[PDB]
Amino acid sequence: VPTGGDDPTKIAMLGLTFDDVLLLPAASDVLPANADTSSQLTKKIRLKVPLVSSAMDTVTEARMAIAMARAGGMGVLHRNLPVAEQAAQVETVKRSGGLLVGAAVGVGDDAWERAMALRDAGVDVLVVDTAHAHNRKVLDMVHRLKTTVGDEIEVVGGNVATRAAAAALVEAGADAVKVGVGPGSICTTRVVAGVGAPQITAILEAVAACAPHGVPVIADGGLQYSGDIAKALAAGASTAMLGSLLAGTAESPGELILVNGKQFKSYRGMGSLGAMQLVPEGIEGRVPFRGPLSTVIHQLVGGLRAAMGYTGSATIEELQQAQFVQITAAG
Amino acid sequence: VPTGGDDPTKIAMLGLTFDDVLLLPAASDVLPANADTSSQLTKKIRLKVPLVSSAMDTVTEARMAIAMARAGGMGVLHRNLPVAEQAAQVETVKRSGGLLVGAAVGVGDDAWERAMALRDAGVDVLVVDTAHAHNRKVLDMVHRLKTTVGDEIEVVGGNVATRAAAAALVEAGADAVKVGVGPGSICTTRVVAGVGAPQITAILEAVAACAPHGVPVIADGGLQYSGDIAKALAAGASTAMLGSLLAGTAESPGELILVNGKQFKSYRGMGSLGAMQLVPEGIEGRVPFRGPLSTVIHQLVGGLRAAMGYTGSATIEELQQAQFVQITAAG
Amino acid sequence: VPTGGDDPTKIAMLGLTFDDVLLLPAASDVLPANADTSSQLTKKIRLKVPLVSSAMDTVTEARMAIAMARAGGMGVLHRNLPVAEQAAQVETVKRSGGLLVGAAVGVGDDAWERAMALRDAGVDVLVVDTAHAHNRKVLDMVHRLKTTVGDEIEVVGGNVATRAAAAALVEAGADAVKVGVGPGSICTTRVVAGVGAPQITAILEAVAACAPHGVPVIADGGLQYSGDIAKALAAGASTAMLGSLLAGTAESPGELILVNGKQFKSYRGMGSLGAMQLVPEGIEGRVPFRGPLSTVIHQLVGGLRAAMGYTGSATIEELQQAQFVQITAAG
Amino acid sequence: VPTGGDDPTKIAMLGLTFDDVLLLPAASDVLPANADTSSQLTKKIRLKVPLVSSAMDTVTEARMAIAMARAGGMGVLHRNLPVAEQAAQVETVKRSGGLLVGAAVGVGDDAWERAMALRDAGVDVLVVDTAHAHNRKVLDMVHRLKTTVGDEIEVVGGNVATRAAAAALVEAGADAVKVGVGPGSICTTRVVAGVGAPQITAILEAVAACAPHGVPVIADGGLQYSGDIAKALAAGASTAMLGSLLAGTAESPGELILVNGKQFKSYRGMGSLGAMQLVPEGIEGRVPFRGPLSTVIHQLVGGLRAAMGYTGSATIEELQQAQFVQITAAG
Ligand SMILES: O=C(Cc1ccc(F)cc1)N1CCN(S(=O)(=O)c2cccc3cnccc23)CC1
Ligand SMILES: O=C(Cc1ccc(F)cc1)N1CCN(S(=O)(=O)c2cccc3cnccc23)CC1
Ligand SMILES: O=C(Cc1ccc(F)cc1)N1CCN(S(=O)(=O)c2cccc3cnccc23)CC1
Ligand SMILES: O=C(Cc1ccc(F)cc1)N1CCN(S(=O)(=O)c2cccc3cnccc23)CC1
Ligand SMILES: O=c1[nH]cnc2c1ncn2[C@@H]1O[C@H](COP(=O)(O)O)[C@@H](O)[C@H]1O
Ligand SMILES: O=c1[nH]cnc2c1ncn2[C@@H]1O[C@H](COP(=O)(O)O)[C@@H](O)[C@H]1O
Ligand SMILES: O=c1[nH]cnc2c1ncn2[C@@H]1O[C@H](COP(=O)(O)O)[C@@H](O)[C@H]1O
Ligand SMILES: O=c1[nH]cnc2c1ncn2[C@@H]1O[C@H](COP(=O)(O)O)[C@@H](O)[C@H]1O
Repeated sequence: VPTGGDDPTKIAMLGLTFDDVLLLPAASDVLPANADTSSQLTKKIRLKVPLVSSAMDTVTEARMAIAMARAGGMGVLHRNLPVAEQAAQVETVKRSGGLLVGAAVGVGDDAWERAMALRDAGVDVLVVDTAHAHNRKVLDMVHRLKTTVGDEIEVVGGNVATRAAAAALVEAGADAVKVGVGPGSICTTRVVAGVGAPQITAILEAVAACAPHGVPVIADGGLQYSGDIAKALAAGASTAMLGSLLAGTAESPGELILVNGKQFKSYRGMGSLGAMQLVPEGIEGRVPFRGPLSTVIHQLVGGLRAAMGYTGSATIEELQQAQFVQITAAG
Repeated sequence: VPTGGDDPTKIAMLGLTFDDVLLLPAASDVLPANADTSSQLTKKIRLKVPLVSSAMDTVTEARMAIAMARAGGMGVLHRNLPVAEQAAQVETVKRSGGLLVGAAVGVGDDAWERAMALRDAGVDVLVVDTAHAHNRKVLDMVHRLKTTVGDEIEVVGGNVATRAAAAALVEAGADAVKVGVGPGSICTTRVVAGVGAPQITAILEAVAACAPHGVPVIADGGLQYSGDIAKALAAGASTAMLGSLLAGTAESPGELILVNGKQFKSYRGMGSLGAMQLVPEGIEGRVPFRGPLSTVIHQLVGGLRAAMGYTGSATIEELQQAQFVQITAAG
Repeated sequence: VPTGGDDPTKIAMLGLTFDDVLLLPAASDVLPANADTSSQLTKKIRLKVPLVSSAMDTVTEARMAIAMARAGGMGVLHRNLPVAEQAAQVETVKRSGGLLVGAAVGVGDDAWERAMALRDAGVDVLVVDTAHAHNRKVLDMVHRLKTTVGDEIEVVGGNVATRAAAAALVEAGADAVKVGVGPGSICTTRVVAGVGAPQITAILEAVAACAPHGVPVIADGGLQYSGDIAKALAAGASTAMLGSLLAGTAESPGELILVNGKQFKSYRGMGSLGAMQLVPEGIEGRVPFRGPLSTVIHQLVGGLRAAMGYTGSATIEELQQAQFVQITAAG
Repeated sequence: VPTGGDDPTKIAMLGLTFDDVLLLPAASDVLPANADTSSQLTKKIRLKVPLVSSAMDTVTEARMAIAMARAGGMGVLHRNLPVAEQAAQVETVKRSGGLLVGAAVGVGDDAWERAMALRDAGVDVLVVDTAHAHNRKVLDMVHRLKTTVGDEIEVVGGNVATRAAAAALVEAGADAVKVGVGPGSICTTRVVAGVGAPQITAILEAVAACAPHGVPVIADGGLQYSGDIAKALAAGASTAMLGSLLAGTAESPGELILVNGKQFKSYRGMGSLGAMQLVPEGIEGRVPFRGPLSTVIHQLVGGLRAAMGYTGSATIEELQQAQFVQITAAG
């Protein structure tokens, strides 16, 4: 074995991230303005725009959820607050029309009660929200939710970064599988634990387990540009979950901050000290202020549409079949 | 598959750019001063210097076209202006002697009328000027131009980045194929759409489709140094189209700009907000002022001549057979 | 041979360092708080935490050794001081309870006498401390120590970076093998001699020789983050030896230094001019002040525990079987 | 072909430079102080230290040549001056004892007369000094010199970067082959012409042609650290030629320069505008002042000795058999 030892499986794969690849143009009859951007969030739920906002307390509360749903995507309400308050935010969203909304739950002692209160509040999607879903406790929560409230509510499980973990969530009954262990912009899991999986490879692997069962994959974390959204979908994901790209918007929680004459908003990991209040796996940072959500989404979907034009993809289903070229450091 | 999934074709190639390769020296009887730098722009047109200026409104109007032709290359007049004005610029060039000149046309509703007005004005080369030529509308424009005015005018089609797209333009009747999707210095297609193809690989692939039909390939975009010109031709291109390298010259449109005691000129993508006036695929930037075009071309051709010396290439046709070494990040 | 010449063995391997790999998550029933972090330092000695402090005069004297042992690891006392003083530091550590302690010896003329004085002082571990242990003089010292005092004292040999060198130390009778030629943060061997071996590959190779003989491998040098500790153990090492990561602590020798309003401590290679007082193979630098050792170790072990959680490793022995993904420059 | 096209030979090799590799430690009985650093400069001339100074007018005139020879290496006098003056510098060196000295000649009209005047002056080594020796004019000069004065004078030919070019110089009668097209610190051939060959691969290839004929290879250009000297010799070179590493010394031509409170000396390519006084293939730069040559050489040889210690190489001939590990960008 060229990299050392006598075990070829010790280093199991070469992991690619978004920056490692570009989409290849292909024969096209598709105009960007006419591409169909709709896609499955879950087995049963189709969104008009394949984007969801991260379940983070500097990204998604009721205001962001309402704006995301109106833009044709969805928000996932964070769970770093009391149950009654999270459920009240679900009600606030439903009050603003027939708007789709999701909400995160953990697998702790109070997670079941949280889930039931969200259900009562009329939530459409429950996201079992962990750093590592390949675990009996997480798989049991997914299964029990699906068997109990699964007729009225779609259940998302995550996060995973391997084929076997995605397969386990599929077996548990997940309606969608969320992919991303370590790629987040505010993530320090890669330096603190030395654990992760570059996101293009993680998506390709999870899709290999999920697509043959008709389970959509949500690409979560590491998306820096609108082009990354196109790459993630081309890798086989059905939607993308955004934190950093949406934390700078007016609709996100938190105040404008002014440093050196420029405007910013705070953006922090749910595993940062500030969020948990210990061995943190996230930092507390800042992102440039970007203005209204509607305008950010327009530009993000605009980029996706351009990609669909270049690749001849009339639908997201066709984009999931596009090809990549791998690029070097120079590129 | 080591990079993920079960499909070996998902990541179809490893794409190299100019910085990924160097030309290998070979046995040489060629002195730089005596190398023959002439090359086919199209099937019928041979230039004394294998260089053309980009169809951009911060690079080529009549002044640049005249200077390029006198230097032994050619200018392609941009189309970001009314038809009558573009045609008037063609006439201005023809007024300055028997000078070759090209002009860009789109595939929009007014493109045909633009093309006919350019023809009337005495243009030598029409460039069907798009970001993605692998499209029925573009191929039809190429074909119809070639069948209508193809006896008196050479028709260039572009841009492409794959073998199949180059093949389609050849079948459509292109007299030359222009290569470059995403590599331009002012291009943001790679970050906005996540689409592109590193330029050495794009040239190698397009040449594989074009050379066996005797159709010359124009390498368009991403050339940063005179050495890149030699690499592009060695990859099989017959000419190179330059934007950034010529936007700093006296002959380009626009004014000198002074910032921090240094001189610059504005250089902007035709897909930038400022050019289109939306989801832009180019930026508005600046390049150092470089002085007279004649002098820039001298240095660029000087570098090419040196390369022909090192590789023993007496002609561009011989340079197209030179070999590369791939280098690493360290190199 | 693609990289040149006709000898495939000239470039014998592709060497990976910590930054080249990530740990892959796997099926897990392990909570970080419940993972067992104990591991063999030597054939006979098991530590509660798999960490030892470097034998450097800006890292480990009696104070650091006491604190390391109390934290469940061990200190190795440097040998850049007279024999009587090093032995007095061993006695100082033993005075503070039944605390494990190690001490470095060279292979010079006075090394044997140093070793015997340390033995008299009650040292638990002798570390034959060289830059290159694949040498008859070093192997003889290891063997003679093991045959003379080997019943009461464990003998560590190092450093090595190849399978054959590790094999030689095993044959000589080493109770543990220390791995690292060139990777230290303060090391200039790679630029001065052009010699080294990236540390993940060096560990994989040394482990291939040491594990089948039940000899533990100590990963020494190049660890920058707590995540690197997890990677090193996953590569097959049984413990990690830390210099830079512990030189910033209160317990390390030396004074606080203030530059530009920030606090630092001096950290220098034992091959630096200042340490030797010539062709130095280390620099004299500074590291940020990090506070109490206890707190640094808590965070380092915290990261390791997280990794054990992600990988489903209940023990270090299980972590040594985890898998990697190789990442690119982009990742 | 993964990188494009249908020709596997288009991209003929993967070129490695010094930074791409490290020397692997091996079994050693060699102490650095006792290693034998002598090596063949040419078939007949053995130096005590395997180092020669570049034929550049900011590196080697009589003072540097005298100092190099006294240090056990050799200087090659530049040829950017009238014949009588170069010959007078040869005489000045011979006046300072039985000191070896070389001198550069071109292949121009006056090169033969230059060569004869150097011969009369008592030069030991003539270096046919070009950027590309794979050329009939250069090979003829080498041959004619060798047949005319070859009994009393050793003839070096260069530069080359390929096996075939090295083979041609061997056939022409070269007593040594100098390797390096494009790697020099002050070189812009790689950006101006797009031509070059990373130096480890160039050495491996040239050695494959030269060693079986007993012709020593001189590694010329790109050496930045003393460790690079060890790498070059391990790749199979018999000596290294240094420009930048010696241009900062007291013995080099030119004055001390003070900028921002630090001392520098000018260092310029022989293909720079200033040297030629056009399309330059070198820049005019500055290097830190390093003090006396004797001290620089001590440190450089010190590093080489350390490498010989780590690799168990008692002689340079043994070092030429050492092995490498290839490293990544991270390493
Ligand atoms: O409970 C723990 C500790 C733990 C848990 C299990 C395990 F297997 C190992 C360690 N954490 C730490 C990680 N987070 S997080 O906030 O940083 C996080 C949240 C959403 C997605 C993420 C994806 N990748 C990385 C982190 C992610 C959640 C809480
Ligand atoms: O019409 C569109 C949108 C579009 C069109 C089709 C398609 F398949 C996807 C998206 N554009 C956007 C791209 N440009 S451009 O000005 O930026 C451009 C111009 C010359 C060459 C280029 C090469 N690569 C990249 C851009 C290039 C042209 C207009
Ligand atoms: O005696 C020598 C010279 C020498 C010795 C043998 C040999 F094979 C070649 C050269 N040295 C120089 C290297 N050191 S060190 O202080 O820099 C050092 C100390 C702990 C571990 C290290 C790992 N890698 C690198 C250096 C290391 C020890 C003394
Ligand atoms: O005559 C020419 C032009 C030329 C000559 C032939 C050829 F095949 C192509 C171009 N030159 C330009 C290159 N130099 S140099 O001073 O820059 C130079 C000098 C020593 C070694 C070098 C190694 N690599 C690169 C440059 C080198 C010499 C003069
Ligand atoms: O503290 C943290 N550490 C690691 N990952 C986090 C943390 N907080 C949130 N995440 C994940 O990072 C995603 C957002 O990543 P981003 O869009 O690149 O900023 C979120 O959807 C989570 O999956
Ligand atoms: O706005 C843009 N986005 C992407 N490519 C552009 C744009 N405008 C011009 N181009 C292309 O970039 C080429 C010039 O690239 P450059 O020489 O690297 O600056 C032009 O010839 C076009 O093919
Ligand atoms: O001067 C030196 N040169 C090279 N390696 C050294 C030197 N001094 C100590 N070391 C080694 O570097 C290790 C610490 O590396 P670090 O933890 O990355 O700082 C030590 O345990 C030694 O093995
Ligand atoms: O102007 C130049 N352009 C390219 N190579 C040069 C030039 N001048 C000298 N050289 C070569 O560069 C070598 C020195 O390289 P350095 O030691 O890396 O600075 C010299 O021995 C020459 O072979």
